[PDB]
Amino acid sequence: YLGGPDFPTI
Amino acid sequence: MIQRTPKIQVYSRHPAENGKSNFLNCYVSGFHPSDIEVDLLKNGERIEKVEHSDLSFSKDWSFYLLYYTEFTPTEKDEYACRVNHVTLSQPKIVKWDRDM
Amino acid sequence: GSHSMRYFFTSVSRPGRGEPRFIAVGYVDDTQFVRFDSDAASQRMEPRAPWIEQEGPEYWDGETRKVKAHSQTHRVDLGTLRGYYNQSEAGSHTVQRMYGCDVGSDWRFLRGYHQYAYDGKDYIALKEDLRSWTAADMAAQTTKHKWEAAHVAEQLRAYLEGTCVEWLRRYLENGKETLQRTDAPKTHMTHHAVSDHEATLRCWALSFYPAEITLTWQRDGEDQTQDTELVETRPAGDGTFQKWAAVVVPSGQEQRYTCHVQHEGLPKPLTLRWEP
Repeated sequence: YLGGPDFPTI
Repeated sequence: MIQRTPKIQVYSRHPAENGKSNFLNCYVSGFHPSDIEVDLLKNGERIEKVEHSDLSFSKDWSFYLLYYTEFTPTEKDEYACRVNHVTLSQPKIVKWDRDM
Repeated sequence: GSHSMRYFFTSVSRPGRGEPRFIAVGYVDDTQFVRFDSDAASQRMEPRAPWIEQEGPEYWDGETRKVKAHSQTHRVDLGTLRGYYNQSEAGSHTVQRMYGCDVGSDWRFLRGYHQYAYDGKDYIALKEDLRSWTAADMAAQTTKHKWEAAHVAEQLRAYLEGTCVEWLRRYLENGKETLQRTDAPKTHMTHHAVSDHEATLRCWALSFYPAEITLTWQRDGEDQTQDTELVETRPAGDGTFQKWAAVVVPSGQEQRYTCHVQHEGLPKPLTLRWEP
């Protein structure tokens, strides 16, 4: 089960 | 950046016995970047139908892939894996030895 | 024993035309169970182990949405990183991300991780406390300050200590027949005479799972590394692993040497000796 739904950008 | 050349092992899934069906594996690992060309060869000629695993990587970020195909070894036929990568000025051929 | 769930993501930019190639794989222990490849036709998260096929459409839709989102973030990052490092638009570059959680034998949270690399080198990683970051250089230090201001570690921590563990346990239970099975190595030794006076003994470990294994040679009960060779553990292709270790010995003295095999699937380590 993935993380999420948001993953900030670098 | 860092370019790291592939390590290569060529081996059968099962102990090889002439006339018995098996799987020929070429395991390439330790490389970066990920683009790589790998063929399996029977008597020098490219085998069609070869499959590979999904790209993954190790703790040091280097990539690894398994390429494989069904095959039926014999006493006479020779098998190898041929690899090209940005780190290689020529494709590298590694011959299958049934005892390694 | 302990277990893990881990996801691995690779994006490779394509300066000539188009979007980055994106490949995602998910593992429980040494078992791959899902993949996404942006070049595959489905444009879906795809099962790679049987025990995941029972998840319902709600699951697959959500994993597909999340994995696509991950791919978009990596696309953006490739652009930003190319500027941070003052690189040309001409070259292809790579972003890699791995995250996941470990549980102990008790199936309770042991540790979490989230690591990112640019062109094959560390960029930024969550520390073991899941509250702070390790930035490798001054570009990543700007990322670290941004992510600390936005409280990203707190959101990731909630996933890695909570959700990740819960789903890992669900998969362990659902995939019990394989994921909780330990396949001890099937071992044997071969002998090869190089000359009349020296011989190579090769200790084989075949068809084992998980991949972790130790093969040692001893001479008269003492560890020997000189005159030995050890190949990297390699996949069989059927979900199991293979390894061998060899030693060169004086012909006639084979019986002095022992090969010692340690693996989670062995209640006690195995000792092999040539008297065939």
